[PDB]
Parts: sequence; structure tokens; C-alpha cells
Amino acid sequence: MLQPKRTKFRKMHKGRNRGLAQGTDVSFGSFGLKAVGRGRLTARQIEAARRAMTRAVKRQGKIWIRVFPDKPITEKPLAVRMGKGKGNVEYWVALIQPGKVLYEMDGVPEELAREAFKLAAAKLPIKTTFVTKTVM
Amino acid sequence: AKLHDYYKDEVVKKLMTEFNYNSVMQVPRVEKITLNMGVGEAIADKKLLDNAAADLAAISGQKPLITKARKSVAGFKIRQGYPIGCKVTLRGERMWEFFERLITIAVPRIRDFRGLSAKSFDGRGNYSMGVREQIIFPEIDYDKVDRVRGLDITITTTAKSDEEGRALLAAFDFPFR
Amino acid sequence: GIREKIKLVSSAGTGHFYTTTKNKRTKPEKLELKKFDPVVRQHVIYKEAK
Amino acid sequence: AHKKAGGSTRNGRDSEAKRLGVKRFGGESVLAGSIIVRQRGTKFHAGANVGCGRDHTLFAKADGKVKFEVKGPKNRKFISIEAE
Amino acid sequence: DKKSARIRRATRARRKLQELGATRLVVHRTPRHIYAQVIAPNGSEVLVAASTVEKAIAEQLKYTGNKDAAAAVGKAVAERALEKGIKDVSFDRSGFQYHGRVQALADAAREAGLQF
RNA sequence: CCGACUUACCAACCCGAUGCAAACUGCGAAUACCGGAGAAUGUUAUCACGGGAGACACACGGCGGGUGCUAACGUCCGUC
RNA sequence: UCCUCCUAAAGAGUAACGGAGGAGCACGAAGGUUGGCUAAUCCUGGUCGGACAUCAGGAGGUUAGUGCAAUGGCAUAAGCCAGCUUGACUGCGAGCGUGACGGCGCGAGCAGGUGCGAAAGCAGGUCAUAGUGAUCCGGUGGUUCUGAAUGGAAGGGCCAUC
RNA sequence: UGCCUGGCGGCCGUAGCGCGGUGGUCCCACCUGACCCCAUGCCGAACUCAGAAGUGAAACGCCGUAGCGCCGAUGGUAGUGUGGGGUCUCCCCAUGCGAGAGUAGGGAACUGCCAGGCAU
Ligand SMILES: [Mg+2]
Ligand SMILES: [Mg+2]
Ligand SMILES: [Mg+2]
Ligand SMILES: [Mg+2]
Ligand SMILES: [Mg+2]
Ligand SMILES: [Mg+2]
Ligand SMILES: [Mg+2]
Ligand SMILES: [Mg+2]
Ligand SMILES: [Mg+2]
Ligand SMILES: [Mg+2]
Ligand SMILES: [Mg+2]
Ligand SMILES: [Mg+2]
Repeated sequence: MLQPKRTKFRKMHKGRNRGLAQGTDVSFGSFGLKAVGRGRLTARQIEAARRAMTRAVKRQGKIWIRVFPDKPITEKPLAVRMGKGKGNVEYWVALIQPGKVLYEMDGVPEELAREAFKLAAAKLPIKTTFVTKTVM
Repeated sequence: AKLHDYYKDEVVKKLMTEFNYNSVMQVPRVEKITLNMGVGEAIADKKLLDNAAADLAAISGQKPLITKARKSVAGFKIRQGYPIGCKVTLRGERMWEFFERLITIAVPRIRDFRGLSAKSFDGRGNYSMGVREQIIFPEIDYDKVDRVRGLDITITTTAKSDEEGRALLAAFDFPFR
Repeated sequence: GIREKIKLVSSAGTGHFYTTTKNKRTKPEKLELKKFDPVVRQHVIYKEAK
Repeated sequence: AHKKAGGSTRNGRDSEAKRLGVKRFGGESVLAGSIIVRQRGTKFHAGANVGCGRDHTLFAKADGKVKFEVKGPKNRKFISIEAE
Repeated sequence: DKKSARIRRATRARRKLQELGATRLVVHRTPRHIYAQVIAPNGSEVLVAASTVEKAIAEQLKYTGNKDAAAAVGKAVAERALEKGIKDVSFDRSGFQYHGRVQALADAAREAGLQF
């Protein structure tokens, strides 16, 4: 369960998920999972994908999480009316723009890394793709 | 200046010959002697600090500086602005007189003597030391002082390094190993 | 609201006065200040009153 | 119950807007005493023919044309007036 | 250090004089010499100057760096300013205290005629 | 009497590579606003004073947001 | 009710039972002025003394400090220290900002009488923005005003105050 | 007129740091002494006074050198005003404006008044 250890404030505005991404390159490993669509990744979603992806490669190589849930999401309880202040923080999410690399992988063959990212992307709401490192 | 004159006639040239200094004032000279003594118990008794201040004015003929807390530290129960220490700085003839008095009379009078350490030069050549007991100075009348109270002696020198610092101290027959 | 309003009356005897506040639990001594007297158009001693 | 009673917020407070900012911009022709900028602190410093009040209000000490400029080693923003 | 501290001391009087737009008599002091310049309000041009590094002043001065040297240079600088037509200036001690030669120079200027 | 080393432990500060921010800014637009000048156009369209009002329950749509679930023909603001 | 920040869309202003915090004071010095001074933190060395007290040097450069929240500001310091002192002055007030209004705020300069400084100058409270309550009704002091036939007086008015 | 130096500015990092070298005729700085003028919560360290023996060490000035700081295009990208579209949590088209970062590069300041010293 990825989550900031402490925060300056406990609630944040809804905001908008606009623009393209920063960090669209495979900077740490050799292979990567790149987000094609935009949306929200919950810490549970990110962690479930990480379990499948690290277990797929039989605990070999190295696994990098490139995204962090830093945006808290509040939800009003069931059967409460509108107003009476903002809701309580239920979970955390990261905002995802098209092109952002979500996971990186190294130390394993490309055919195995491709299969591992397939299982991992089965857990994510956003469309993904397989990318490799390139020399700029 | 009975050791200031002693300095300028042989010690300056002595360092000159053995260190190949380009100019004579490159030979270092001690600029000041700082007499520090932090009581640390004025919080328990304000009145022991004035007596301590009188003690340091006897050993060296100067009125000491009463230092302030400068910051609140809860580990020692001090609040800033509280008198916590005693300080004197001596330069020139008064500095030389205290220096010769220390080395000739007092330093021999150190109990359980083994000399003085040569590694406490802070890396920049400035010596600092602590004497364990205070009766060693004849200025204070034995049996008239309430308690033994040591202090720290730091020799701040123009020397930029400990190697030439040791040359200055040794040329004064300072007690090195 | 520990500080309480006090009146400073001129020693020139013209009845003019200023008003201010003083903490009386500490500094219990009287307040004295050379202040301008608009009536005699001079600076005179003002003494605590009220 | 049929409805769940809510809580209460604790953040309802705010203070009035103080109408700060620049009153006359560059090129304005002002009379003496005209307020140029109302400030918290000295974001703009007083230049020639410009005075600074107790709350750091910059005002014209002469008739003329307002000019903003950057001067000094610290690149601070000064307001001066060309007398016209 | 030393020169930096002196500039920080002088800065407030220097900037206040610049704001007032007053002709400013700047005094400089060194252990061997003392310097004085009358500076135009715009601050870039000088109008008159007098110093103890000067052929005319040195022969009379027994030893430069004295209060009598300050009196000589003050009278000299004051007469030069007077004969050019400058009569009202503002003193700028340039971060020095108004005690010795700065006070001596100012005192010398008073009798000869400057208004400050 | 002050010492000199060592190992696969923890490891702060620091360096290199990565992201995030309404209550971060060593950067920074487009617009909007204020002022000066010039032409053309506009039934003075502008200001001031005075006689008379009504109105102070708004609605949806676009764009920028808070709240809600980027739920609501929801709710609360800005602007058209 | 008031102050600070965000929402608030780079002028002003801008709502919600939106997100966060404070005020109902304090100080005759913590104000005025003159002179002087410059931190946090870390390393090295040093009696008790150690992670952390006072001391010396170095690095570093405001990462400190501001009587109290937050924002903006502050080295020419608005931060720290000392001497002297009461301008925390009286009558005004060009002009301007901000409010539907009541009102609130800024202000050079003029007059009188002051303080500090050699002088140029600075000073009409405090680094600024909260620390607050209309009118009526009364209380107190003064007053070149009024005084129900006249001279007083009561009462009223004006000014200063509760 | 050339160089060196001091003061007061312009300007506000292309100008500031670091590293290396270089200067004492004059100047500058260190420096000598101090009942004294004056000063230290003590201290002639700083401030002050009386001086010029020594020295350019530090500092300061100057010269050189990119390990930094800094400045920095062209192109592209982000955004965005107006008008129009779509698969409308976000985009696209016409047109106008057009960053930030980064890159190639630049870069060891330039300059004004006066005063002094050396040289012509
Ligand atoms: Mg709150
Ligand atoms: Mg209504
Ligand atoms: Mg309504
Ligand atoms: Mg509406
Ligand atoms: Mg509706
Ligand atoms: Mg606005
Ligand atoms: Mg706007
Ligand atoms: Mg204060
Ligand atoms: Mg009658
Ligand atoms: Mg471009
Ligand atoms: Mg650019
Ligand atoms: Mg760039």
C-alpha cells in the first residue's frame, strides 16, 4: 500500500487531469510499461499490479515503481446528505497522463518481461503498452 | 612583555631557518589568550557565579565576561539570556605575562603530571586545553576559596596549520611529548 | 484587558489632560512625562491621576 | 435512522479583502499625494519623489508621471516620478 | 572584514543624501592620509577636491595624518568650494564617527564658510 | 597515560538519476485591466444633477473551478 | 464580529454547513533618535560536560530573527545592543485609496512648542495587516457660549473624557 | 597620451566563486606605540590616538585558466485569445500570440568624474 508517510495537508481539491506526461522514457531499467490513456491509479491498483508483475518473473531481476499515490480522495459515507463539510480521506491515487511510464523492469529476458507486463496491465484501468529503453 | 622580547630575538629566526618562510611576519605569533570557564550551575545558585568571576579575576588580572545562554536547551534546563559562563581575552603585554606565568610556575604545579597533549590543535594550529584543578595558580589564596573549579585555556594563533603551530609552541619550550 | 485607562493631568494647573493605559500589577510607581500643554502652549510635566 | 445526521465544519472563517495592489500604473499622471501602490511589506520600494507610509503605502510627493524601474544590486522594484 | 564593515556603516547616510539631492562632502580616512571630495547631487561628477596626497599641501604639513593636517585640508577644500560658488553641502562621514579628523575636517570647514 | 585497525550491520548529511503540489516558486504566457497618442465609425453611445420606477426566487448552455462520485435537469462562484 | 492563506481563473472584487489557522491583546519601553553590531545549522579542538550549556577556529550565508497566527517584507535591516529622551506632541491639512451609507485608511506640507544628532536630517507610536461597539441615556473636568421679568443659579451647549 | 593606485558613482552575476601567479617608488594594507582625545558588558581585537621600523604574508588590486555560478539562441513542444468541430472527465482544425526546461554556444566584465605616482 503506497502512501505518503506524512502530508502537509490531509485534503486536496479535485483538480483536473489535463496535458501530456513527464517521464515518458525508460530511465532506470531496460523495459517499461507506458500508459496510453489517462486516469487515476489507486494505491491498491498499483500494488496489485506490482504483486502480479514481481511474481510473474519468479522474483528475478529488479522491479521499479515509477508512480506514487500522492493525491488523497475523499468519499462521503453512505446515506449522508450534501454539505456538512468535505468528506473523509478514503484512499490515495496518482494522476496518469498519456505517455507516462508506470513500471520498469530489468535483469530478465525480453520475452519474459513482455509476459509479466501483460499480467500486470490486466490489473490497471488505463490502456498500456510495452516499451524498451532507447539511447537518445 | 618579558617573553614578547624573548619571542622576537630568537624564535622568529628559529622558525625562519627551519621552515624557509619568505617573510619574517610569516613566522606566527600568538595574538590572544581566551580564558573560558563555564560554571554550568548558576541555575542552581546565581551566587556561585560571582565568586567564580572573582576567582578568574584573581588568576588573571582581568574582569571576566559573563556569557549568556544564547539559546534554550532543555537537556540542561537553560533558557536563553541566562548567565552560564565566564570569559576573558588577553592580548599584548598582559597576554605574555599570563603565558609566562602559566608555563613557568603553574604548569609544573599540575597534579599527576605527565605533560601536555600535542594533538588538540583543531586542525588549524590553534591550541585549546583544560586544567583539571584551579589552586595551581598562586594568585588565589589557598584555603580561602570555596571549591576547586577548573577551566579551559585556548591559544588562538595566526598559524594556518598545526605543523607550524607546534613550531611556535615548541620554540617556547612548551610541554610536548 | 488587564491594562486600565489612566489620566495624565498637567502640572501647569490648566485642567488639560491626556489619557493612556498602564499595567499596575507591575511598575506600580507613578508615570511622569514632559508633554505638550495645548492651553499654555508649552511643554510641562504631566502627573498620574484618576 | 431514516436520515443520517451530519457533522459540522470548522473552517468557516475568512477576512475581508484589503483592496491591495497597484493603483496607478506606468505612465499615469498623478497629483501630489496620490497613492500609487498599497502593499503588505515593501514589494515596491520608494524611488525619486515617492514616499513610503507606515503601512508601506507608496504615494506621490510631487506632480508628474509614474515610472517603475529595477535598480540596485538586489534587483529590487523601485517606483519613481518624473516631474512634468 | 574591515572595508566591508565600513561601507555598511556609511550606506544609510549615503543613500539618504542621494534621496535629498544634497551636495555631499565625502571624507575618506586612512592611517597615512585623509581625503575629501565635494560630490554633485547626481553623484557621478565631483566639483572640488582636496587631499594630503597633494604637492601644495604636503610642504606645510609636518606629518600627514594629524588633526592639523585635517585642519589644513579642511580649510583648503572649503576655500576651493567657496571660490567655485558652492556654499551649501551636507556632510558624509563615510561610515566614520564624527570624533577626530572627520570632526576636525568639519570644524575646519565651518570657519571658512560651508553651511552644514 | 592519550591508541591503531577490521568485518557481509544500521546508516544521517551530500552527489547522480526520477516524479508530484490549491494553501511549493530560483521561471512564466495567452487574455483581462489601467493609462497616453492616432484614424475611422457610432442618432452622446459618457459623465453629473434631478422626477418616476421596477427588481434584490433566476434557469439552462459554453468556458474556468470548489463541493458531490470530473454522479444528477444536483449545489456554490467567475465569465459569456 | 475581526485578521492571514487557498478556492480566486497573473488588476480590484468574488460563493458554499469549502480547505487550514488566529484575534477580543501587549509595551513608558518592546516608542523617538544617535552610535554600534549581524544569524540558523554543522565540522574540528577544549574541565566537570555528555548528541545538545559556556570557549577558539572553520564551513555556511539568513536555511535565523520579528512580543503573539498566516502572508508579504526586512542587511541602508524592519533583527540585536547601549547613551540620551517623550513626537505614544497640539491646531490643521494639498492630494489619494476604500466603502450603498455610517465610516475606515494613507499622506507631503504649514503653525506652535519639543526630543535626539556636529550636521544633512529623523520623529504625529510600535515591520505592516486582527486586539473591537453606532446612537440614546447618564458620570467627571474645563469652558471667551446660553441662562424663560433682571442679576445669579439649576439645566443645556462646546471641548476633553468615562 | 600610456601604465599603476585611491576615492565617489553608473551597472547589477557575461560582472560572482574556485584554482594559479603577480605588486610596494607613490598609493593601499598589514604594521609600531598609547598618560593621553576616544573606547571595550573585559580586552587599543574592533573604535581611537601618537607614528613609519618592517613587510606585501593575509587582505586588496591585477594577470591567466571553465571545476562551478551566470547569460543563452534557432527549431520543436506545452499552454492560450477568437471562430469552428469530435469519439466531449479530454482533445482536434483555421488563425494570432507562443513559453519553461534543454541544446549549440557565450562567458574570467564594461564604463564615468576626480586625485596621486611612474613614463613620454
Ligand atoms: Mg481550521
Ligand atoms: Mg432579499
Ligand atoms: Mg438572491
Ligand atoms: Mg446564479
Ligand atoms: Mg440547477
Ligand atoms: Mg485577483
Ligand atoms: Mg483575474
Ligand atoms: Mg518592535
Ligand atoms: Mg432670569
Ligand atoms: Mg521558440
Ligand atoms: Mg527559453
Ligand atoms: Mg534555457
